[PDB]
Amino acid sequence: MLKEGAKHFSGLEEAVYRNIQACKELAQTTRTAYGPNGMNKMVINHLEKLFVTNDAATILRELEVQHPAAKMIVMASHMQEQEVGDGTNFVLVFAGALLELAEELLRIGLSVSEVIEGYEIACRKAHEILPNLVCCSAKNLRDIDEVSSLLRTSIMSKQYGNEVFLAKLIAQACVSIFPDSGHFNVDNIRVCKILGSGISSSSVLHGMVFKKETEGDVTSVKDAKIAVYSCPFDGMITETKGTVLIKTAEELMNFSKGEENLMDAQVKAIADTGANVVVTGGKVADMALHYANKYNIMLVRLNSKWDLRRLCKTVGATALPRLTPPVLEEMGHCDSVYLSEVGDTQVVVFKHEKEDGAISTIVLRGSTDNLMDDIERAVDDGVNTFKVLTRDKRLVPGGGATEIELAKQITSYGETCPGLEQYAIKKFAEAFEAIPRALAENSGVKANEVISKLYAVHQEGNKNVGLDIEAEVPAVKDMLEAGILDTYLGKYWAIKLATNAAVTVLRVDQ
Amino acid sequence: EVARAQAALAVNISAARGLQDVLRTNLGPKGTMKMLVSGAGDIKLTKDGNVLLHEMQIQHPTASLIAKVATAQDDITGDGTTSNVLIIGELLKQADLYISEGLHPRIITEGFEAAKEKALQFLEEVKVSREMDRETLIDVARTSLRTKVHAELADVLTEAVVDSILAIKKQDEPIDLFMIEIMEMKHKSETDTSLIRGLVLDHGARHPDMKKRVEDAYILTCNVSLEYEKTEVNSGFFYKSAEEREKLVKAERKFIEDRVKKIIELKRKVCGDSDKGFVVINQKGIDPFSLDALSKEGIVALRRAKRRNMERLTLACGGVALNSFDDLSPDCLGHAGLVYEYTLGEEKFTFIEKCNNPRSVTLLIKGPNKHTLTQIKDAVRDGLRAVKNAIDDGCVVPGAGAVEVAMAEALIKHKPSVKGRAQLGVQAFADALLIIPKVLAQNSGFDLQETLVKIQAEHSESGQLVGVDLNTGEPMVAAEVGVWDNYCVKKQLLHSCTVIATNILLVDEIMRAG
Amino acid sequence: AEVARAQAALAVNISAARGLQDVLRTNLGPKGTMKMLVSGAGDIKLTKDGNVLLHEMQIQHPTASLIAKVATAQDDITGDGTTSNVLIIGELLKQADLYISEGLHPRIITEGFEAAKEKALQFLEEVKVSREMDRETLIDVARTSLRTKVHAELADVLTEAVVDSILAIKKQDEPIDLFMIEIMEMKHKSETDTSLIRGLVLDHGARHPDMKKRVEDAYILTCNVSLEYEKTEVNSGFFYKSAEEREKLVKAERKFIEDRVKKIIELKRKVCGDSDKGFVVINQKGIDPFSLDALSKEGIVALRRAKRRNMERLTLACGGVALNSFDDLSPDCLGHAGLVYEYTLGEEKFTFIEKCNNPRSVTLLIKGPNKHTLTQIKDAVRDGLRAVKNAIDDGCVVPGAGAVEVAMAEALIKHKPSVKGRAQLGVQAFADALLIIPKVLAQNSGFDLQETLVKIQAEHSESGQLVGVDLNTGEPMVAAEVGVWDNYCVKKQLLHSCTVIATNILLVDEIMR
Repeated sequence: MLKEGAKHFSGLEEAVYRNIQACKELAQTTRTAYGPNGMNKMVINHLEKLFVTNDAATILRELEVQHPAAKMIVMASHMQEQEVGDGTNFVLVFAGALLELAEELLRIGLSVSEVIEGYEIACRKAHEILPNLVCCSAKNLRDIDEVSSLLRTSIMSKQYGNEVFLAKLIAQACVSIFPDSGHFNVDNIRVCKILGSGISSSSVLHGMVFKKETEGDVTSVKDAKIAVYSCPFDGMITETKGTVLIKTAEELMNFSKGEENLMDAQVKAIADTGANVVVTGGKVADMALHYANKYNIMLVRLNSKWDLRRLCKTVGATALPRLTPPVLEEMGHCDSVYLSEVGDTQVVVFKHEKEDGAISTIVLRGSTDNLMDDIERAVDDGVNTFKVLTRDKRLVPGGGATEIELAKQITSYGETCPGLEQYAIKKFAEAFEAIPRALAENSGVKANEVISKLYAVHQEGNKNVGLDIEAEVPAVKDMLEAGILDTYLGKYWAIKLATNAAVTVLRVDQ
Repeated sequence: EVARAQAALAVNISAARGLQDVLRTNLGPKGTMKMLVSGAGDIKLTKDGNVLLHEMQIQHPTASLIAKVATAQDDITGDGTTSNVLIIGELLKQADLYISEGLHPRIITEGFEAAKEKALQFLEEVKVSREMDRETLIDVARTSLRTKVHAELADVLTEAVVDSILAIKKQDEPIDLFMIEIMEMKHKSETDTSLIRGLVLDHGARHPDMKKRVEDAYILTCNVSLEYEKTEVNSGFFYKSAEEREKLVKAERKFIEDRVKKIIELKRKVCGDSDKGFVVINQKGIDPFSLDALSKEGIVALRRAKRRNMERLTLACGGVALNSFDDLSPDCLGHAGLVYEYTLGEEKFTFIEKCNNPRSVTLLIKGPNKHTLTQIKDAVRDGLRAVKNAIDDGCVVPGAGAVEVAMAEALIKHKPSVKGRAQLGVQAFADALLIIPKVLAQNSGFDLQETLVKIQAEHSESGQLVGVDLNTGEPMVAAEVGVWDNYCVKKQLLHSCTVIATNILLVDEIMRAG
Repeated sequence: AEVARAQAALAVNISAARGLQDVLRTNLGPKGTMKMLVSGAGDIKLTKDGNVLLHEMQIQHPTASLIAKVATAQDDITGDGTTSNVLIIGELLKQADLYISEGLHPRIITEGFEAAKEKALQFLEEVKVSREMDRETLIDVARTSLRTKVHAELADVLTEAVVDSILAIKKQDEPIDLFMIEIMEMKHKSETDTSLIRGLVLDHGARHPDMKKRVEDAYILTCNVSLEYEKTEVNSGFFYKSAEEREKLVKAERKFIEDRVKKIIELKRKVCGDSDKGFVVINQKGIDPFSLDALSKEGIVALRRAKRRNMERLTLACGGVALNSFDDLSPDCLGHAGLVYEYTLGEEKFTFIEKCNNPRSVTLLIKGPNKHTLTQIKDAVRDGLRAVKNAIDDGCVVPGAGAVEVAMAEALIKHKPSVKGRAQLGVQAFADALLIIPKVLAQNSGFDLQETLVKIQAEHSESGQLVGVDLNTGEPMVAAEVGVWDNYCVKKQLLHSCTVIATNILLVDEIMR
């Protein structure tokens, strides 16, 4: 500077060059991602485990950048994560690709502000021709093949080895309880990891799955409303210790008598109030167990933080610390409570049957919890792509098969308009080309060959490429007729948010 | 330890010169949005000249000085503060060339004085009377918002801003200082801005759907608590014995009971039918028990509203704010013609609109709760201050650097005072102005000299304030398009620029101070 | 090797060019100052004359070569104005910088200079007015032309003298002097002085008791080599290297001497009678004592030490033709000068020839005992003779001392072009370049440089007046009424030479090492 005021870390040379090179580094984790891939990115964070992901949301939040230009796009990606599932990766690569292309424009003698203008135009034309790239759509949501084709694309983006089993499984276990036409819930479906057994041994269970073992008798009543307490037992009286063992012998008699009579009252209050399944995140003593056998209450030994969380969202529950008798107020929408072993481990099964506020669970079985964390990305994106809130989801060619189509239309259109805008319009075509480049890099061959041979076949609306040997040399595969389809809504928000993100960040200079 | 004489002037010019760069890429709609993470590390989205100076960390005396004078301008107009810096910078540059050849600072100053008088009289000549119609308010509203946001989102905020000013005529204020309540809504898009006539409330009832359409609303705004639970208190702290605290718990709960009862008696006395509703807005809780009883009677009771909601209600509705309930006549309570509850996002906002005796309008901005929703807040802020000026003055000129070339042309030709002493500052004053139009051309990608010769010639032939069409960066008549500027914008760049310049110009020492 | 491209590279050129002109800014008018120049050869040259200062030694740059090249062109044609040239080029660049630095092209500024310049040549044709070629009018131009070169006192002595040199033409009007240059230099009592001697003066002379001091009918025969050796036109060898050799050289000089003197006494008798008119002989080498006795007695005026430079001039002045031998020559082909007289001043002898048949040679006699004075007064004469020479040839002369500069600037009126504005940048820069000439007089004098200039613009508004900054007080005035006018040639050749140079500087955007 020339000033000992006016703080900036961007501006001049650093806006034009440094910001773009940073966007480029974030978006390197998604030029190995999106559709067919074998990439795995390991990220640690002292979580006492290894975290394996090929999803943009977890990669992005971990990674901190000190520049507003790179930091801003992470928010746009999260926005597309809420409204839709898979395509999160596609949002960041697009914004990041467009920005590399942009800097080249700046070099020649073109101004920032027209280039900014020409993207808004290109984004509007691309969306306008987008529902004219619908080639296939669902009509029934209770039919497993029409739902699974959609699911498949989310799963694919993760690994290209787990596409077939999972895509069937989710549709089988239901995310079609809701009409998905005005209303859909995604906190009334979780992905619940059950350690043990293989991942083709991943199963269908309906309603809330909690891993913790069941103790005592089990209920099967319809008067069973859920009461949730984080800690309702710790010993009803805490000791102090004066002989550094007990305080002391006659007192130890009283400490035990008072625990057993207070726990009797507490557990009888639960029994009376209509709570016939109590979730204990505390500790089940013999005294507490002895009471719940008499009243006929299903008892859940232990809970961890993760298990408590799903009860408060789904039930409309609160998790109260207790050692003084309480009453119902957690309530529940669950009538039936059954008991069924998943993984050869005793699992607590909640169910009721309804459309709205109805529950389902894609439950998994896996060798380790790491293998289950990646699978989970595939599955949670597969629930979030379901949300469109129609039953005709207007499926457009998944897998990046749309991308070349958009690019061809846009480059021609660019020619027609005059001025400086058009160059940005052309660049806007070559940003879509990012997706065919990343699929080429994993496939094992250069960019020149794939983009040219997709262009060669003209208007197709099917063409995209895999990880295969078919994916390399003739560089032609059918991803309309392989049942690789994605939803119109998922591609819409991906392109929309990414164009908005690229324009705001290209403006900065402070 | 001192910078004296040439060394003192050198420090000011160098700073102005780096700054100028920044706040030209904020100038007009063709300027560029800016963010700070350089102010504190957190993510701000801002596109106003004053505001951006505060958010950063300014240690430089010349940058700081420009920020202080900026503060006054920002209050009155909220536009032209992107411009303030630009005119200051060039104004210094001109001076510097003469000094370096061999010129005294003081002769420069004198010719500034002469410059300022003529320049202000030019505003008076050239001003064009406008109406006070909607159409004419639309065009002050749209161009000012266009400065502070995009073109797309700005056109949405244009509608909201203009209906408010028409309503403020009804109160017969010639100013704005109310109808500036900005309220935020939770949404998944920002391309909506809705106008709500009366007020909006942050939270509604904790029990949904009590009577979420109120035909005839009698608003008691209270603020005493109807919930205080079962907690053991005495004077609001623990006391030595259990029992002493308890005794107060009974009387406190009992007090609450009677106040909830007064709502039941009040509905008969004011209402008498369920053909009329009754509105309660409590800024403090209400028991879940109390809501069911009230609800069947056909009363909507609101819990956890703010102190800002309460003051606004008392003005607009004609309401009262009381620390009691009791049995009060409808003469005391305010009335609103309509109440509707609109649930959107994760938080539901009860609207209390079509108030009788209003003086507050709420401009309800929907947005995702990112920094973008803060960006339309500060765009909307200065767009209200803009259309305020149109009501202040009678006359609004076509802008886009149309005004500024016209004023510069008038100075170059004759000596305004007829002396050579004045003349040396006068050249300097005229070229300083030219920065504003030429630079709109620069952002766009159209050479700056070419627009100066054209724009100036077309003034001469016509007598039209021909301006710049921003997007091409080529000239066009600023009147038709709607790129306009108030009397107050072009007045306040002029006053700020002169005063700020003459105190930095007239330095001769800068010596450090504890 | 290294290469500088684009506007960065152009900066390197213009910043240097501006800096040379800044140093030389000190000079111009008589309210300017001499600059001391020492090359690598010793000696103090005290010169304010820009052409002398550029050639003898100057700051290294690539633009150092350009300011000298145009100085070279200017001096050769006109022979004034080489100080003047420097300052306008500079000020042109300054203006051109502001626009390129904004984010503009060097080349558009350049094209606008060509348009701007063309209007200004045409401006000269109007503003000029015919003035006399009579002696006193040329005093008023001579006074001014001398003042832009050198200091006030030095300017005053030379005014009258320089006018009488150039007036003694045959109505032969040229821009420059070719043969009216004669430099004679003298270390004398008068510290600084210049004396007018009309006609060609000879470097030294011989004198004898019997010689004719005043000669009223001089038939010149111009000879070269020598009375030491017969049949020569270039000198013969010597013998003295041994003891024996000395004696021989002297002895056979008797034969050589004896053959020569005869020719001359027989020619004298045809032309003059016995002694009834006078006879002049030009020895350009030694004159032997034996021959000095005979020639002197006879009525023949011998002259000792003349130049090859005297020899050329003498031939034009007398109408005679050169001979390089001392021999007989026909009366016809001898020149006539109607007066020859020898003034012996100091330790030198100046023999004059007066009543020149054809005057295209005149002599100025430089006094100055000191080296520091001689260099000041002598170098003013040369640029002075050629300055006034331009005025006599020129039929029209232009008002002077920044009179025309301020007029041209205002007329050329901003916002007159509208073509693209490429012309507008140039015509605007060129306005401020001209106004350097006010500015540097004002700098030299009391008050601030622009403070005096705005009063000139104001007075210029009143028509019927050309107003500039005086050379002798630095105040506004009607230049015309005081008499301070400058020749046309300076003012015409200035425009052509300033525009081209500074045009090329902006065209350079690649400078290779």
